[PDB]
Amino acid sequence: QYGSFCTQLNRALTGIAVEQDKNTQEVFAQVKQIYKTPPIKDFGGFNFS
Amino acid sequence: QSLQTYVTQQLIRAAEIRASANLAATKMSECVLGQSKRVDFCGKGYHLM
Amino acid sequence: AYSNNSIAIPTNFTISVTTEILPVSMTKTSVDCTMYICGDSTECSNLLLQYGSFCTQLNRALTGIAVEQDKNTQEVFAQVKQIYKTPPIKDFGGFNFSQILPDPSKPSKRSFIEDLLFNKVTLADAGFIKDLICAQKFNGLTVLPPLLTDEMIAQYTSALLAGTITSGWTFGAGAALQIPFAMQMAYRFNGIGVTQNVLYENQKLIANQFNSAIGKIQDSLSSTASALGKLQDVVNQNAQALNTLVKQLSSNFGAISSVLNDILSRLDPPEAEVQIDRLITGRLQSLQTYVTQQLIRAAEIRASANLAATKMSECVLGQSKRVDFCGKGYHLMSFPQSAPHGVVFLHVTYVPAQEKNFTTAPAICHDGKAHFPREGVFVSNGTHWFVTQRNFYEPQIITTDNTFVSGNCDVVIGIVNNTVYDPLQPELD
Amino acid sequence: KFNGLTVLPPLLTDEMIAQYTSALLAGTITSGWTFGAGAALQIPFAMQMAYRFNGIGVTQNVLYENQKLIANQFNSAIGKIQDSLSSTASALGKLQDV
Amino acid sequence: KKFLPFQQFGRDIADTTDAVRDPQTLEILDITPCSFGGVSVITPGTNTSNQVAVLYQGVNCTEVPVAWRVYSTGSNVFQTRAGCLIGAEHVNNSYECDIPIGAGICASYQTSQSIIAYTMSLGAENSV
Ligand SMILES: *[C@@H]1O[C@H](CO)[C@@H](O[C@@H]2O[C@H](CO)[C@@H](O)[C@H](O)[C@H]2NC(C)=O)[C@H](O)[C@H]1NC(C)=O
Ligand SMILES: *[C@@H]1O[C@H](CO)[C@@H](O[C@@H]2O[C@H](CO)[C@@H](O)[C@H](O)[C@H]2NC(C)=O)[C@H](O)[C@H]1NC(C)=O
Ligand SMILES: *[C@@H]1O[C@H](CO)[C@@H](O[C@@H]2O[C@H](CO)[C@@H](O)[C@H](O)[C@H]2NC(C)=O)[C@H](O)[C@H]1NC(C)=O
Ligand SMILES: *[C@@H]1O[C@H](CO)[C@@H](O[C@@H]2O[C@H](CO)[C@@H](O)[C@H](O)[C@H]2NC(C)=O)[C@H](O)[C@H]1NC(C)=O
Ligand SMILES: *[C@@H]1O[C@H](CO)[C@@H](O)[C@H](O)[C@H]1NC(C)=O
Ligand SMILES: *[C@@H]1O[C@H](CO)[C@@H](O)[C@H](O)[C@H]1NC(C)=O
Ligand SMILES: *[C@@H]1O[C@H](CO)[C@@H](O)[C@H](O)[C@H]1NC(C)=O
Ligand SMILES: *[C@@H]1O[C@H](CO)[C@@H](O)[C@H](O)[C@H]1NC(C)=O
Ligand SMILES: *[C@@H]1O[C@H](CO)[C@@H](O)[C@H](O)[C@H]1NC(C)=O
Repeated sequence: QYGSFCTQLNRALTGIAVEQDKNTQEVFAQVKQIYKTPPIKDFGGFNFS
Repeated sequence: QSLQTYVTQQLIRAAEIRASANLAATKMSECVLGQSKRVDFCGKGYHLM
Repeated sequence: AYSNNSIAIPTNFTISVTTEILPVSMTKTSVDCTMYICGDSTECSNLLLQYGSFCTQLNRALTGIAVEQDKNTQEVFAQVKQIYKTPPIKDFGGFNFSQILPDPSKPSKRSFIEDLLFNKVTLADAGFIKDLICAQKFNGLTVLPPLLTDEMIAQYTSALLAGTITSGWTFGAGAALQIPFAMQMAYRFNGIGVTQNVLYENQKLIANQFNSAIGKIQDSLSSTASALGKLQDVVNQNAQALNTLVKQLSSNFGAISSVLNDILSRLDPPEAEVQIDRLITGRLQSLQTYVTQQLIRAAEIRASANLAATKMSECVLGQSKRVDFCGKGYHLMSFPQSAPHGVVFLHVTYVPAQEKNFTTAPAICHDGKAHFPREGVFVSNGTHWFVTQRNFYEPQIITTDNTFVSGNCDVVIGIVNNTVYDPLQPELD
Repeated sequence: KFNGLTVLPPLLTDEMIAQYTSALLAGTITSGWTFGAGAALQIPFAMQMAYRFNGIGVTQNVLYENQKLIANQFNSAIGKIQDSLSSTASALGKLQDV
Repeated sequence: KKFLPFQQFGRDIADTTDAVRDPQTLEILDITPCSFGGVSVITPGTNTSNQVAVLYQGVNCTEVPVAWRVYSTGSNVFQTRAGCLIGAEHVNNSYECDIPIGAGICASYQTSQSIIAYTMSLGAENSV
């Protein structure tokens, strides 16, 4: 007898849930080739291990 | 009534997280993929990498 | 292929044009309580006065949103306060701007691409003096017209383009100062680290690439459908919310009927009150939900509008150096266009290609002295040594005018032997 | 969970994110800032640091004559980061709050 | 509307009747709501003068005379895309906007003083 309160609530929560994955995609997917570092580590004396 | 309170506060928190995620995306794009000249955007001192 | 004495340098380049869409504003709406809740009923109104000031608050909230919209548009577009014009003669060095400049043969002087954009998006509720439209409107719901018509925003955009292409970045700092277009482009290469004689010797090539890129934008826009999703989403969300608000007038909330005139035309007052009160509670709750969600959406749109204002100031009126702020590549310049409820930027960018392999060294030992490059890098063609600039392969002999001396050659790791040619001695030779 | 409440899993697992991060570091240290503008172009590391001093107004001369000093300071700084992280507790307050 | 012989009403999305059949002469009548809208009062400051103009929003002018009434005598009634404006006179010049009325129209208080309504101006014109 109250109509559409529950479709509204579910709709809101779904919107939030999708926005989360959008956030992560934006932050991390800045490249679209997966580079690798060479096996030899002659970086001039700096050390990234 | 309890559900409505829950959903409203969740929407506000989601907005805050979105703002923070946009900031993090900008820092990834400008401090990591380049060399920044904006002061104190990427640490205290003169930025190298 | 990392190695400790190998470098790769590009030999050619490419001019790239890309697009970016941003929302700016949304639709202004107004709702009246005493009509939405107690339509045309005095008993209901006297019953509603017992809640005090809910309805005044609701109206204040909605008015605040409505004004903020016009503020948004004003900030984004009104960056100039003289209406520049482009000359009748179009000797722009070989570049062709025909598809983005205004067109007089239309009632609204919009360009070609702005027409495509205005046909792609299916707006509703234009608001001007007057379908779900009337069904909605008949219950206290109204739509207001914006302050800046659609023919003024086009004038603003055409002013910005005319200024940009006739004067450069000078009109954003003072009075507009003219300068030929080719020399403007030479300046904009010195901006990204490429010597300026590279343009004067590849001028036709660059012009052709720019024109072709614009053509591709044109057809890609004229064909594909889902380019402008970001704006359509705004429209859809507003329509949906308003629709559900109207539907909520059919519910009982526990009374005998959802029609107020039936409750009034059957029962006597002392029992009609018990029912009308239930209706009032339900409908009041419905308005509060509507208004809250509208406030949150308005906040989102404001954030996006501030971003668009920043991009206008920094990408169009100047040359940006922040990475990926105005496209992918090294930024050269940008152009604005208007779309229903938002803006579209076209970013022109430089991208290197055609790279090759060389061997390199950090310094040169000549006579117990170490020479370093003033600007550029040392490369080896296999047998000989040259200096070059870092972004475009162009080799030159090593002399004492493009290198400087510092110290002896006992401490640098990886220094090589060669000869450094003195320009004056051959004159004295 | 037993009253209508559920939690959904994220789309990107925790190994995909690590792959992305390793890609970014490998590109940065092998090619510089070029992989963010186009193709990746290789260049020795010491020369890339010389460029990055020219970026802040110090002559590139200064690096080549002070290379081991700089390398040692960088290594020591990384060491302090790791142990200070391995000791103190409240470094990551910002995330725990969420 | 072509009510089929067995039908009697027509309803709305909000459950309101919007067509009906006359119970004696069996013919179909549409029902439409009467007119409504807001009322906006445009005023310079009270410190400057005690005169005002009135805007009836979204209402074609004719229906204002149909339905205080010491103004609707007019002599300066004017029709804008935002509604029907009463108590202000139309000029042909263009100035910069002072009080925003809407749809590209603004109003101000100037010269023997009165309230004028005009089309706002974007700025001076210039050719490089
Ligand atoms: C380069 O990689 C690391 C760091 O320099 C060295 O391996 C370890 O690194 C820790 C870091 O605190 C240091 O204590 C030591 O140098 C190493 N620890 C142990 C237990 O061996 C590595 O030796 C460095 N050098 C090379 C050639 O890789
Ligand atoms: C520069 O030389 C390197 C080394 O020869 C080239 O990298 C090699 O390319 C071939 C062809 O794709 C591969 O089969 C080898 O595996 C690569 N070597 C390594 C270590 O990965 C590189 O292609 C050359 N640069 C250009 C622009 O051609
Ligand atoms: C700039 O490009 C436009 C293309 O959009 C050129 O206009 C076309 O010119 C050809 C040449 O005869 C005509 O066949 C087309 O019908 C024209 N298109 C339109 C839409 O008018 C224009 O000529 C170019 N500028 C210059 C100076 O040549
Ligand atoms: C740089 O790239 C351009 C584009 O590929 C080369 O110019 C093109 O050459 C091909 C074949 O001659 C043709 O498409 C045209 O002559 C050019 N294209 C355009 C759009 O003008 C150019 O030769 C390359 N640079 C060098 C030094 O080879
Ligand atoms: C370039 O290298 C070749 C050997 O591959 C050499 O013969 C030539 O002389 C070099 N360049 C010049 C200008 O001599
Ligand atoms: C580069 O690597 C080679 C590999 O043997 C090494 O001999 C040399 O010292 C390294 N450094 C240079 C060439 O500056
Ligand atoms: C305006 O009102 C009177 C003049 O009518 C004047 O004395 C007063 O100081 C003014 N106040 C303001 C706020 O302008
Ligand atoms: C106003 O109404 C008159 C007749 O009632 C009509 O002729 C006129 O077109 C209307 N104008 C507008 C703007 O609605
Ligand atoms: C003055 O305004 C009237 C209508 O108010 C219009 O018909 C006329 O063309 C205008 N004059 C000029 C010079 O614009």
